[PDB]
Amino acid sequence: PSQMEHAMETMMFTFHKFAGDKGYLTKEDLRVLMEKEFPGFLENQKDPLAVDKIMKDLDQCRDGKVGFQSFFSLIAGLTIACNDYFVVHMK
Amino acid sequence: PSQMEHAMETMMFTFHKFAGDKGYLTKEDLRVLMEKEFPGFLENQKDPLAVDKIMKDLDQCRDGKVGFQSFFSLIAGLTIACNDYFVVHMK
Amino acid sequence: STVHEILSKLSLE
Amino acid sequence: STVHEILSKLSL
Amino acid sequence: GKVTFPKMKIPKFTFS
Repeated sequence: PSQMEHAMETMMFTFHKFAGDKGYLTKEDLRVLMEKEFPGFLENQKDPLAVDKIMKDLDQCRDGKVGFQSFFSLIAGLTIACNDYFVVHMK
Repeated sequence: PSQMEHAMETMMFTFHKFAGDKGYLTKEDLRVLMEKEFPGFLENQKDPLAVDKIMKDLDQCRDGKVGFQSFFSLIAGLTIACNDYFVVHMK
Repeated sequence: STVHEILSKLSLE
Repeated sequence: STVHEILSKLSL
Repeated sequence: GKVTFPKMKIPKFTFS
């Protein structure tokens, strides 16, 4: 498998790891997930409510559930901001 | 770094590896990128213009250039379809 | 490798 | 490792 | 088994 395939499988497997058989994430799943995968990101926001800011606009419908596609829009937003950073600076 | 951070980086770097210094993808770059990164996916499209058709969907500004956000939209579409199939037949 | 397998079963449109 | 670096210089 | 290309719907983060 190519690198991208591995990347994709990883994202897919990470979602299911923290969402469980319920097949979706609650705020708390999301919060744990961010804590295990993006700890420096959270600590650089001096806000005990970052997961709440983030949960808010993932949950367009207010059902407390975040599915895979919404999960992917979170990863998309971060990776995009990292890339912008990267382009402006690191090369 | 985390599994997610690793996966994200490979997505970032894959873009840049095929976008080169110009920082975007032409339909040629896109075609090469999917040939190397998802060959089994192309090898299953009966359509020979399939790359061309993906390019048309991606190229919102119709300037022949595909940037990182568009790129991520591609990976999105692919990863979400995989996950859909995954849930139905595999989980 | 499961993504790799699933990809070869997908199509466009 | 470069993604991890950037993530820590980044905010909502 | 159909692949569509999502026009997201992306949360934004800043600096940079």
